[PDB]
Amino acid sequence: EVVKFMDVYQRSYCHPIETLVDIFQEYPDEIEYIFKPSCVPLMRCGGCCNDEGLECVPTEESNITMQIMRIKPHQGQHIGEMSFLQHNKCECRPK
Amino acid sequence: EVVKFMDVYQRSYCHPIETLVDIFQEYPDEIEYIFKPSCVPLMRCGGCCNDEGLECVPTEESNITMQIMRIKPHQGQHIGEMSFLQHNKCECRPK
Amino acid sequence: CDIHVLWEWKCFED
Repeated sequence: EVVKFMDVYQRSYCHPIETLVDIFQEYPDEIEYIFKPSCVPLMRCGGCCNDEGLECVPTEESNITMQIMRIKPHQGQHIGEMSFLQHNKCECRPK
Repeated sequence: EVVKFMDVYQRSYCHPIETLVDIFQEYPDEIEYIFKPSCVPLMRCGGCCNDEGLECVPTEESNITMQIMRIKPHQGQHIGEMSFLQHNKCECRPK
Repeated sequence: CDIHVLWEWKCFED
């Protein structure tokens, strides 16, 4: 009934984690239109480092392409490819 | 090579997801402390409702207890049990 | 026990 220390420390240490990201956040110049879904799942560096002076940053990145819907009012439905940045590897590095 | 629309949509939609949360955000009366690890993995609602009229919110919760290292000035390193709120169910409701 | 890398338990007990 209690998660042991090493299991929590290892699971929370800096690594790529599935993160749900609003598309407007990735692409704030696109906030004029409406997307469906409005957010996408991306692998992004997350978690903590052994020390507050370190930050979890990507050391390998790639693009991932997804099928997304976009509309403008009183205007046709579109479906097309949209690309997003993913993090493939992360490490704890000085800030 | 391209993630398909229905796969993106289902994976992005409001639901409990492993989220990395800083302990200070969960224990604001202990911001005098240093924790190791400094963040914990918790199940929390995330994702989108694909209606700007709606927000993703917890509808069922529970606790989980984890072993965390704790230190503060005039104290040495301790290990102790800390409880955290988890989200078991989420739904899209008006904002 | 360099701080840039994930640790083993020995790094904490000591």
